Order: sequence, then structure tokens, then C-alpha cells
Amino acid sequence: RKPPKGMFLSQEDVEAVSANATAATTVLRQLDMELVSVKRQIQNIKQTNSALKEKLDGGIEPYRLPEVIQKCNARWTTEEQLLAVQAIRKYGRDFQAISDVIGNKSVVQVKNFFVNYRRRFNIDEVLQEWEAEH
Amino acid sequence: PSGVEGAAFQSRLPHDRMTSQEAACFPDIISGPQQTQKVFLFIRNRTLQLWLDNPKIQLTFEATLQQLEAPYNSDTVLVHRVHSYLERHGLINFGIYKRIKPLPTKKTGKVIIIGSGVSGLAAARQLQSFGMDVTLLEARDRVGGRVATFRKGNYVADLGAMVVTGLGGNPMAVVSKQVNMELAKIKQKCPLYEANGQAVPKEKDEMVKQEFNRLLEATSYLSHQLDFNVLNNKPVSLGQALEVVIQLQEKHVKDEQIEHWKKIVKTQEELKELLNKMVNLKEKIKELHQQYKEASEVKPPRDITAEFLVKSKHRDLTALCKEYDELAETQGKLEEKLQELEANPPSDVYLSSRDRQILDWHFANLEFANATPLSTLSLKHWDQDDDFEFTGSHLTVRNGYSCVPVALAEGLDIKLNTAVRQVRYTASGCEVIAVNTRSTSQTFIYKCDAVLCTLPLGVLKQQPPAVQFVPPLPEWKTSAVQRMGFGNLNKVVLCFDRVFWDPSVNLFGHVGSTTASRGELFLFWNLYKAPILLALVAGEAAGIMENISDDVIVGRCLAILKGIFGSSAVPQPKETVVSRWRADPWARGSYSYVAAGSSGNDYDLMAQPITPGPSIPGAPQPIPRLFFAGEHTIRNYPATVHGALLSGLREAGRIADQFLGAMYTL
Ligand SMILES: Cc1cc2nc3c(=O)[nH]c(=O)nc-3n(C[C@H](O)[C@H](O)[C@H](O)COP(=O)(O)OP(=O)(O)OC[C@H]3O[C@@H](n4cnc5c(N)ncnc54)[C@H](O)[C@@H]3O)c2cc1C
Repeated sequence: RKPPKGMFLSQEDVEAVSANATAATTVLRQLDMELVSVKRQIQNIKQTNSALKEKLDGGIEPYRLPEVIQKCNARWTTEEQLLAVQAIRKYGRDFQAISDVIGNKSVVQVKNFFVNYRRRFNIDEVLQEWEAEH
Repeated sequence: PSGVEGAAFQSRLPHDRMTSQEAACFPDIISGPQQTQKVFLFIRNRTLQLWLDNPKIQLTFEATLQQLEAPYNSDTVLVHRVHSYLERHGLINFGIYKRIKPLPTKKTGKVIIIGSGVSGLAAARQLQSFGMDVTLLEARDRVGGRVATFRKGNYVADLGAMVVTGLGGNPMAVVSKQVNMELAKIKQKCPLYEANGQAVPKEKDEMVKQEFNRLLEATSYLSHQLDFNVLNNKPVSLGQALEVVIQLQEKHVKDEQIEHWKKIVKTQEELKELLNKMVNLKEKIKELHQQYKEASEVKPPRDITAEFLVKSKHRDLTALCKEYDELAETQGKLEEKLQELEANPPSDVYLSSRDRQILDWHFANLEFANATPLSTLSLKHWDQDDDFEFTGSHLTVRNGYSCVPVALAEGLDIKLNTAVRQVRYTASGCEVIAVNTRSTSQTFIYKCDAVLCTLPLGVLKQQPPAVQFVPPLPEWKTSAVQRMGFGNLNKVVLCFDRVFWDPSVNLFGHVGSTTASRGELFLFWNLYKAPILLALVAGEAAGIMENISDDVIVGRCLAILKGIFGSSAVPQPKETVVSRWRADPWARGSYSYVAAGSSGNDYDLMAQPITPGPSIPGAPQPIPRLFFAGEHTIRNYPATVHGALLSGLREAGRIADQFLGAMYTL
């Protein structure tokens, strides 16, 4: 059935350690070298990643923008309509990005915007200019 | 075990089933109906019980039939056959018992027994008990052979057999009641003392110990489950199979270290790609913040495109600051998952060089027990006799084992100082040519109907031979002599003026420096009333220590004992003795073992008696003339006294069946 618990002895392994006089000392020396190879290969990436860690020093704190905390409004000020069109030009269909730009429009209000104004700002035409810019 | 069934067990017989031997003598019964068999079995068991409950007096057929009840005592030929069978084969009325009916006036048949070892002496007493002319020839000046006992003053120390290996089923239990035997038990606890002379800590002991026993089980797994029993056309030894198992453990230790570090790197290399991604996002962020700064430097009022640019770049920046925050999330998980892996390293080593020496002691003990280097023991068969092992604590003979063979020798014609030089056996009879050990020219001739050869296997092995067989022993017998192992182990007796060891401790070990010298003085017994420390030499060491003077050897014993007990707690020894069993010519070693390429089946060959060719050609098949007993002939109890004793009983029964006939068959 099975060997003592913690003792390992595969059929395959026995054959491999008995196949000659020093198949014993061969296979165990391969592993002594296999280990030292992986051991230094560790300290290489340990050193490598130690540098890339220091290049991220400071984090991104000097590059972080404070909080814009405004309430999603109903009306489309002509300002807001124009911000929209240009956003559509740059972002295409990323309604979330477009919502974020305009600042006070829920993501549906943005989708809702597409359909009704589509005629008047040729939104079709605008996204043909997108995709062509990719 | 309770009742009649306890006597069956105590006689090494299954209470509820008829044996192969019993079927041979009682085929009518065993071929017959189930009822009759239970009758038989009970009669047998009861008759045994009776003998056992009082083994200091002959049990007669009358005495037996007397105590039997109905329905069992109805059939008296059945009860007579049973009592006769038992009596014959030494299951009852063996050893030293008081005869009711003094010996038959005259004798039938003449048998020469070579050697007064416990085998010989046991056989002799049985054959004389069966009215035959029995004469034993011993080369030594003393009986017992490999049951030696050193005596001087009040000091008494066995140089040969010492231990009764449990009384449960042991026929020496019966002899121990027939002779006064101061049988002291053995508390098994044995503390080990490394070369420095300081006990291995309890914790350590148990790892190595348990690992040892785990390694043995491992070899059995190799043998039976993986069928690893041949290698390069040579049979595998236990020694080899341990190295293989050990190497495979050392290999596995490394295999795991490899995959643990190989896991670290795969994580480390995920982190490398994450740090790169993060350094390049910090770059785009830095540049993109500058742009949004520049876009807000444009003071209003501004048209809607330059308003859009600020909003655009503001969105685009918080978008990239989302990512980088979600990558510093990921970074923190992988960074601790490394302190995880680098805190749980698998075992540094399989066994350290310190532990490996202690394990070597546990192997030397095994080499002591089997009386041979582990490289010689058969892997498949070394432990074959493990099932027939007796129950109960092991014991010593405190008054000296030689008390037993001496006791057996009483009332026997024994020719001491008589070295058998040649055994001739022919259709018509045997002549045995011996000499006097002292003046070797003075010759003796002995005519007899049959020879019983208890010559030790080491002697049977000698080349050129110490004894000549005429005609030569057949190919099949001489091969089995090559094949089987004869081992060796020596004892050193140290007699002191006072006890300087822990006297609640029977035995304690010493751990050697090397593998090479693991058996050298590796163990000491305090088992005696007096102040005597007995010191053991086993394994490969035993054979080499025979070429070293007693003084030197005593040197190394004291040296060790100083280490353990203090450099001025150990006096000089008053009296010292050193065995050399392999050198001793009437032994040529200690006792048998199952050598690689032998099996149990060779022990049965050793027992098989020899039948000579016919005198006149085309005349009928002769009788068997030359018989064999001894420790090396009993498959299930080799290398013991009880084994020898039992072999003796066996051959006596066989010889008697031959030359006195067997009235008990029907
Ligand atoms: C060191 C040691 C410790 C042991 N410890 C134990 C133990 O603890 N427990 C246990 O149960 N068993 C033990 N044994 C085993 C036991 O001692 C033997 O197995 C047993 O006594 C053998 O009896 P035997 O008759 O087969 O051979 P032996 O006892 O050797 O008897 C054979 C006789 O033949 C004689 N002989 C040899 N050559 C010639 C010749 N050419 N002519 C005439 N005679 C000859 C010998 O001198 C000897 O008396 C031990 C053996 C040894 C060596």
C-alpha cells in the first residue's frame, strides 16, 4: 500500500539512485548546484527590485489632485453641451470618462444626452472622427 | 492464554487445528470427521497441560489417562497414541525430570553424537530416555559449547548465551523450572553517551530512534511493495537498502528546498513586472500633472476648448492615479506573501552529522542482534523468524547460563577432549574417527548405527575442512553451508571492586566517532549481583578487535567509561576477559544469520539427514545414517539456545522413529 508517513520512495526514484555506482552522488550533486543557481538568482531579483522600489520613493503624493465634490444637475448649460461634444471627440463612448469631465452629469444623463442631441451635434459624425483617431 | 489452550500456545502449537506433523502420524483422524479431531486436539492439549503444570516428574500414560474425563478417556488407543507421539517428539518428558519407571535393563541401537552443545545434550537425553546407547564426543574440555560462563570468586559472566528471549512459548521456560534459574528481568531503558561522554538529550534520542524504526519499515516497503530484491544480479542486502532509503530522504529534502525557493522567485518576478509597470505609471503621471498644471496656468476668461483641456487633463490624471493606487494595493499583497514564504523554509538537512552518528549506534545494536554487518543480511529474509518471537520480558541468568548444559550432561557418556576428525557412514553403519586434543596422535574409532552432527555452521564451513565426511556431503548440503551466514560478536567482561554506574540502569550505550567503528564497545550491561560491567563488540568491528590484545581493548573500555562517569570514578579492573568467537576453532563465529542470497529454506536443508548409497549395487535403499541438529538447523528459532534445544529434541524423535520404530502411527 504505502510507506511510513514522511518517508518518500517512488518506484521511479529508486531506479534513478541505483542505476550505477555513483548515480547516488550524481543526482544529489545536481540538486546541490540546482539550489545554488536558484539561490543567487533570488539575490539578483532581490537587488533588482530593491532599486525599482527606491525609484518609486515619494509615491505619487506631489501629483494628486484634491476632491471635486459636486451635485449631479439636470440642465445642460451651453457650456456643458460644448464640453460634451469635445469629450465625445476625445473619448468616444467611455460615458464614465465623459461624465467625469463634465462634472455634474450622471452616466445615464450622458447616454441620455447622446440620443436626443445626436441630430443637432452630428454625434455620429464625431465618433467617425474617433476610431479613425482610435 | 487460559486453560488447555494455554498449554498449546506454551508448546508452540495451535490449540484449534492439527499440525502438519500430527497429520503425518494421525492421518486416520485428520482425514476423518470433525468431531474426532476436536477429541484428539483436547487430549493433546490436556496431556501437554499436565506435563507443563509439573515438569519435574515423568508423565506416564497411566497418569495421563487417570486425569482424563469422558468421553475423552473412553478410547484408550487414541489416548495412548497421543501420549506416545508427544513423548517421542519432546513435547512432554524432556529435560531433567524424575523417572517413575527406571531405565530399561538393556539398550537398543548405538548413536554417536558429535558435540555436547545444548542441541547435542538435548538429543542425547531423549535418545537415552528412549533406551539407546548414546555417546557424545566434545573437542572442548567442557559441555555447553556456545553456552560459556566465566566464573571466578563471586564474579559470574556469560561469554556466550545470556538472555532468555521471553517465556511465552519458550521451552526454556520448562527447563527454567526443572533447574533453579535466577531469572532477573531486563529493564530496557538504555541512555546513550556520545564520544564527549555526555548523554544525548531525551528529545534527540527519540528523533533518531523513531527515524531508525521508520527507516527499517521503509526497507520492508522496498522489499515487499517495490520488489527491490535484486541489483546487478546480486541479492540486495539490508545495508544497501538502508543507504538507498537514506539517499532518497536526502534527495527529497533538497527537492523541497528547490521548489520552495523556486516559488519565491516566481513571486519575486511577478513583483519585478509590477514595479516596472508602477515606475512607468509614475512617469506618465509626473508628465501629465505638469500638463494639467500648465493648462490651469492659462488665466480665465478662456474659451471652451481651453476649459475642456483642464477638465480633460483633470479626469485623465485621477484616472491614472486610480490605477497606481490599485497597483500599490497589489504590491503590498505580494510583498508580504514573500515574508510568508521566506519565514517557512523546509528542513535545512535530512540528518545532521551529529544525529547520523547516533543513528549509527542504532544500527550497531541491530548488527549486534543479528551478529553481522547489515551489508550481509538478506533484505527479503533477515527478519523471517519474527513471527515466532516469544512473549514477555527478556531475562538474564544471574547464576550463570552454564548451569543448564552442566545440568543436562548429568547421566550421559561424554568424551571430552575428543576432536572428531572424520565421519564415515555406509549402508551397514557409521564409524567416527576422533583424536585426543592434548596428544593429537592418539587415535579413536567409534562404531555406531547412526551419527548426529551438532558441529557449528562455522566448523561445517571451514576450508580446508576440520572434519572429513566419507563419502563427501552431497552438493545440496555443501551449497547450503556456503549460502547461510555465520556471524560473530564478542563480549568483554570487566570486574570491579565497586559499583560506579547507575545501579537502577541495566544497560547504557556509547556512540562511536565513525560509521566504521560503530560497533566498537558500543554497549555496556550491568546485569549481575556483583560489580561487573559487560562491554559489547559488534558489526564490522568485532572481526577486527579479535586482532588486538586484551590490554589495548580494556584501555578503550576504561577511556570510554571515564568519559561517561568521570576520570577518577573508574578504578582499574580487578579481573578482565575478552572473547574471540571467530578465532575459537570449535565455533568459528557466534551464530547464524540469513545472508543475502540465502533464505529460511536453507535452514531446512541443514536439518535434512543423509542416506548413504547401497553397499552391494542393486541392493535395496538404505536407511538414513547421518543426522543434523544445531542452532543452524531450525528455520523458525535460529541462533538461539531454545532453537538448539528444540533441534536436539527433533532429531532424537526422528532417530528413534528410525531405529526403534513408531508404534504410534497405528
Ligand atoms: C556471544 C553469544 C551470545 C549469545 N546469546 C544468546 C542469547 O542471549 N540468547 C539465546 O537464546 N541464544 C544466544 N546465543 C546462541 C546460543 O549460544 C547457541 O545458538 C547455542 O548454544 C548453540 O548450540 P549448538 O549445540 O547448536 O552448538 P554449540 O553450542 O557450539 O555446541 C556444539 C559442540 O560441538 C563441539 N565441537 C566443535 N567442533 C568439534 C569437533 N571437531 N569434534 C567434536 N566436537 C566439536 C563444540 O565444542 C560444542 O560443544 C548466543 C551465542 C553467542 C556466540
